[PDB]
Amino acid sequence: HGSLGFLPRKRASRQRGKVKAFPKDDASKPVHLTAFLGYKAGMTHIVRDLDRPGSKMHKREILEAVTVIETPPMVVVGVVGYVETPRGLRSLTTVWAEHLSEEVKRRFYKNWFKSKKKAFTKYAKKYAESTQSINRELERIKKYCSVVRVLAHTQIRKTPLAQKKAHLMEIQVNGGSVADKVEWAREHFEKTVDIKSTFEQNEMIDVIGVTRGKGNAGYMHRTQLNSKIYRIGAGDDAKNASTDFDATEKRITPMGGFVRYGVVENDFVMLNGATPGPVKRVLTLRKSLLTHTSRKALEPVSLKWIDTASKFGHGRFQTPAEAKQFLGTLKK
Amino acid sequence: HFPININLTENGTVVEIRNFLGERITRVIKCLPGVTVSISSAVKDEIILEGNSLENVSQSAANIKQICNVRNKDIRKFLDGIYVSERGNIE
Amino acid sequence: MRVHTCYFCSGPVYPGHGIMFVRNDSKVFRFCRSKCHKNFKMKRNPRKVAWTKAYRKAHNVPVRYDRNVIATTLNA
Amino acid sequence: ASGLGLPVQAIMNCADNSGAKNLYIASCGDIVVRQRKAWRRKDGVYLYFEDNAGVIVNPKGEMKGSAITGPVAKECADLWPRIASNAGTVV
Amino acid sequence: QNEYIEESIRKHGRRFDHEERKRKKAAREAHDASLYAQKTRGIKAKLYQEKRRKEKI
Amino acid sequence: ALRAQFENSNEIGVFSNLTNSYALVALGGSENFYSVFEAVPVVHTTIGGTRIIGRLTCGNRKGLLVPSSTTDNELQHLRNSLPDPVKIQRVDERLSALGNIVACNDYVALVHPDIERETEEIIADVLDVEVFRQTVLTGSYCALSNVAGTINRGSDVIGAGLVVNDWCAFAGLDTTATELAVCESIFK
RNA sequence: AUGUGGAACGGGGUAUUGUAGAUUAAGCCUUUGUUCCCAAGAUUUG
RNA sequence: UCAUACCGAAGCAGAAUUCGGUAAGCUCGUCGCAAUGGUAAUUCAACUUAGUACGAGAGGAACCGUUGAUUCAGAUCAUUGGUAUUUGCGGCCGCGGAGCUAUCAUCUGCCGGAUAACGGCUGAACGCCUCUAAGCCAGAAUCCGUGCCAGAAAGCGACGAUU
RNA sequence: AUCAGACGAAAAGGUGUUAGUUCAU
Repeated sequence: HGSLGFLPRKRASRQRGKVKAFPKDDASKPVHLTAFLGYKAGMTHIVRDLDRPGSKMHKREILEAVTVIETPPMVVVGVVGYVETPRGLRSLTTVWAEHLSEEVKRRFYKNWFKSKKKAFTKYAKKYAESTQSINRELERIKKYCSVVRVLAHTQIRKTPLAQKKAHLMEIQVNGGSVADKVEWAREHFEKTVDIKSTFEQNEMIDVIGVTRGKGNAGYMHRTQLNSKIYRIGAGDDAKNASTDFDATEKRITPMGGFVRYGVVENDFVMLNGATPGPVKRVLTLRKSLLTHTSRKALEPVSLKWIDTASKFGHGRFQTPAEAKQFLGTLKK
Repeated sequence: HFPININLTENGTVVEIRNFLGERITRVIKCLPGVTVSISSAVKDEIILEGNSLENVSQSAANIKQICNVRNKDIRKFLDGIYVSERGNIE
Repeated sequence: MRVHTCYFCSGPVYPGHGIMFVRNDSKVFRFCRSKCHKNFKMKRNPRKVAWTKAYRKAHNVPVRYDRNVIATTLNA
Repeated sequence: ASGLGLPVQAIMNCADNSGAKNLYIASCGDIVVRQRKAWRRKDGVYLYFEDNAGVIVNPKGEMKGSAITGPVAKECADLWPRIASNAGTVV
Repeated sequence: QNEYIEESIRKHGRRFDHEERKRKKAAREAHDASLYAQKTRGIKAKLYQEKRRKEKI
Repeated sequence: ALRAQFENSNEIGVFSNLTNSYALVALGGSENFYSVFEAVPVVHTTIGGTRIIGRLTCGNRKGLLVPSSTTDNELQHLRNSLPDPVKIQRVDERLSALGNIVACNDYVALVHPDIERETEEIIADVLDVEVFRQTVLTGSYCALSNVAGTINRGSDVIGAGLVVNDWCAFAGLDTTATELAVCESIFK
């Protein structure tokens, strides 16, 4: 409790991470996304040569105890227009999607089954019946706006979680003009967004999230800083855990699933440190507010070997396939 | 002992000073608007700044002199530095 | 990048996992699991435990780097 | 001394007569006979091992152990006369 | 210093504008002294007044 | 022995295993000192985290038998960087200071007294020399050149203080000038 | 609050200890397996 | 206000620094905005820089990168050691997976201006000069911003359904 | 006044003013 800033330490109400401060944008910057909702797939120590001129580990093999985040693609079904006012930053209007997925419709509700599935139905009528009204809303946004964000939601069904309400949160469309921001939002409407496009594996990411409660330590929304990305592995990619050095094919998921999380079947990212919250918890990955110019972010990442052993218990083999031939024929 | 290297950029708008008494960090000074700085070939290591605003020229000269200041060194012993030599009307 | 062999469990020793011990006689011992390290500490005979592969069974020049050599190594 | 690359208090094997498998500390020839981190020599070289393997040696050069495993570092042997007696071969 | 300072002065010398600035600063020193006499506070104010009175007398 | 830049430490010879054709160099340290160490295949590799070839590679122009305690992958990279005639052998011996315990010059391999005959032959085979087990820092105390001058500011480690090539030698920045001249006379 | 419906087990996987066995997720994963209940039960709400 | 951050003065050769101050840092919802507070880190180093400006030389420059040592906070149990109601297991022991915890582990941790001291440039009074009376400034671990932490239970906006 | 004023360190200093007086040129 030394840090007076956190005192009085009280648990964050919203489990989902909140992007309180988006990075500054400019017209020259292309329209793109900063914050990406994700889940704590797990964490695993992986070896990597440390390429840093002037460092004492310069071109030296060092094991990197790091963390892997489950990041399913990002479907966007809404846009918000924020207009700057003397009182503050006010939302001019919200334009959701003509067709909303079941998951995002579950978010608006507390339960899906008891209700008569009436979430945004009459809206879906006026959107389809009168597209010109939506055009006026977009026209109103373009003429009067400085900040434009999108109401993108997660696909829970792709994730191995009992969660069914799609986690939704505004993401600024940084770059370009407001009209250009709206044009990109309108064309990417009702479309998924992959985190691999958002982060180039070398860009600077400050992960924000809510930590794990303890029997007011825990459920604290805390913004981690200086956690560089090393690999955005795809779910369909069977070579994500097998880099150039370790060409032996393997999946980031340890055999028998991650510890207290499950298996990973979607896009995942790679970063060091520890993220606030245990496995299978909602996390937000956003671009850094400040352009961190330290050589830790500047240095290229050439990961040497991913580990996938049975972290639960004591795993002596990272993948079953090699252990089949390495160890003798089983009695079965 | 160590000669000072002067580089002109943006038609003399930006002046870079390097190797100032062995310094490995280059000092960059931006001149005020309406003032152009050039290196005169008549006198070696001579910089001539011409402009229409006398105050801007004087401020630019003071900034250049302040940038090339000896720190933690004897003024009497170490006399290296950049100072204004002469000033007057262009025409 | 070479996978070491466990001294007790006679299994592969991945980086990070396991325990590595150095003896006074310049001997390096690797354990694939904490149980193997505990067994080695307890002076358990590797041939006396059927879990180890040693009991079950009993019951360096460098070359010039080349593309063809790498291909031959990949084939092997 | 009779004539710190790794993190503080790292598990360093006492190569000296102490013979500890992993004693709290580190860089080779720094005492510390060996370490995971490279000991950047002033002559532009390095010195390290697979993990921390720092032998027991007092700051005054009177090494606690006189049975340094393998060859002790020549810089360590020169800095610590007992380390030279610990291992006749000075690395 | 001393012999070294004299040798440096004979060989290199010193900036003449600094001497002109020092003379200009000398005039500013008189203005600063008047300002300092009006800016001294606490015990320093009594010490400055005592020093000024002693210098005047 | 020509004085080479080695910063504070005078043991440039331990850092770099100078030789006519296998002048192994120093890596992971001062850039200026490492360049002087390179100045004859400059094998500047931190094999096993140790780039002190003159203290960990028993050999000469014909090749340096680096200790097997050093990483094989880095040694293989050093061998690839080194010329093909220079054989980077592995000295699997208790004395990990191959260069510093064995003065494996090209003409004669002054191996460590603690080093076994097979280890002595390995250093001799790498440097194409005759194995001779002698004290056990023969490489450090005696320059490995194909005059017992106390190199490195009077230090008893002459070879460690001043590197000796097969046809030349390289002293440290702070190495004794008289010893370096003596090493030059010994190395002709 | 009638279907990836969930909840349970039957488990598998799983590592543990340990000399293979049992627990086998309990905050390890997971189930083309099974049954149960339920297109709820009330309350609040202009 | 001991050190330190900042500079000024002093031979202060440089290192080593000292002193001077400045400086208290140490209806039901769904999704957002931020009035207001606390508070971005925090204490210091060495190598590189340069093994050199200075300096007879040696010892050692500003700035740069690196290695860091911390405190505190932020995390997590992957690495890490245990605790461990798998109290699970084999023979009361031998221990223990998961989970959690750690100066017991692995780790991550700020900002740009205003200016203070402080020294200015230019420029009156005092045809000039003159940190200054007009102006333009440089310059601080300070302050303010900033970032983070909350969120006006009696703040607000957008959007959905609506007995 | 960048502590006014308004309702003892206090004596004095002020490149602090306001009115200025007197005396020198």
